[PDB]
Amino acid sequence: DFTGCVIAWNSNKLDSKHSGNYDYWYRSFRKSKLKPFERDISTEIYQA
Amino acid sequence: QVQLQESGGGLVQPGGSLRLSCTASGIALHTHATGWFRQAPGKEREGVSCISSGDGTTYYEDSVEGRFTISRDNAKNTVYLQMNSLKLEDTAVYYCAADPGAVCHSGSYYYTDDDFYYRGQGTQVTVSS
Amino acid sequence: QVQLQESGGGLVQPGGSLRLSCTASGIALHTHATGWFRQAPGKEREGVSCISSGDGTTYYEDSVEGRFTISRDNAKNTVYLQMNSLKLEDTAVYYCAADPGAVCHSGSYYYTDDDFYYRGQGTQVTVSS
Amino acid sequence: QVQLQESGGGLVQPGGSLRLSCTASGIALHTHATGWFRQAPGKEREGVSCISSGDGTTYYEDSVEGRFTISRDNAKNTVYLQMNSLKLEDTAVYYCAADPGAVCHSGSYYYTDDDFYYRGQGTQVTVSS
Repeated sequence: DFTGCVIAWNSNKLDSKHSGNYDYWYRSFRKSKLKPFERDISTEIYQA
Repeated sequence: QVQLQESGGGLVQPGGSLRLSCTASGIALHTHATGWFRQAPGKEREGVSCISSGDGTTYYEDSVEGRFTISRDNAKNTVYLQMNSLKLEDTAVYYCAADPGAVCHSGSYYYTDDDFYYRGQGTQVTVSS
Repeated sequence: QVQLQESGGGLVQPGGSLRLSCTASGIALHTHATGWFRQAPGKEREGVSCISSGDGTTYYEDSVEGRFTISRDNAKNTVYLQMNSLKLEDTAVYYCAADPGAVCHSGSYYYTDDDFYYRGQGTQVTVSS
Repeated sequence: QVQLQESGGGLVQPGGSLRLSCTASGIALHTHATGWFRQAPGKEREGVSCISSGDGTTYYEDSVEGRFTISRDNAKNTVYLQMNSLKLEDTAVYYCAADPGAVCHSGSYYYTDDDFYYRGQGTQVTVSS
């Protein structure tokens, strides 16, 4: 039901270096799908 | 935290076979593109193969094409190499390494020199006993 | 109509630091990509750096990483190349040149040789006085 | 079904040279592995040399070192043994035999005695003054 705008632009020049910028972490394991407009921060081990 | 240990190696003979295995103690496979590197003594480290993060996209080098192969299994969380038709000048210290995301042949960017973030201890492989 | 002026250079010791300018007389920058080229005495001309039309894109040549930094500003209408930690073979005549559109590593095409359309006069720079 | 025919021999003197040829009619060389075996009177049969299926990988015995060269030609389907610097104790009868697969030196197996599938009649090589 989203009323708003999405703005995106390429940033290869402040967020990337030769050894690799590793300050951006993208979580790929979670127990269940998130509610709308919700975050989880806690660092606990995910066993498959 | 994330260590990449190797199992295999030893003394073999030309025309023989041997198996390499790299089990990731840290982050899993099928999410990081892993690769393999070798070091001839007195010579610089050059990679031999990769497998991508997604599916089974496979690359080799020119001098090792057809003879050697790569495969992985996600349940054991390891990558496997089958050495076939071993010859004299392959005597090298073999390393396994990894990097997040598909990095081997990614656009106009092949797996040139050493760009992976993780490193392994390495095992020795010798031939012609 | 379009003329590129180069100002700077001089007689300095090795390991010094300089500052060189590239002023466009006609068409403006930040809509047209520009770069730097030099010509050693007795050697065919070859580029140094190349910056795109938009944003802050920056490339160098294989022997000049970590020594030169390149920047631009629209208010003063001038392109600045900063020279740091110079040595013996850097003595050449440096030319600045510009092209429409992002030609600096566009697809599978770098800024190889001299394909640029606009040209400038240049300034001789020497070292080891 | 498949026969092997040998050619060469004669009356060689110490210091001379000779060349034996073994021609296969039915089976294919460079996919088969052939070898040479010799038998002296009053003794037991012992191999001379072998070459495997893959490429021209040569193998040799302890008393055969440096004097006897083995080569395979796939055009005439005939393997050649070149005898250089023959000594007086080298008088024997020579047999060529073929065995499919890369049979010689496959792990913990040398080409000891005779278990080869295909045989021949043999040619007598005598050496004396």
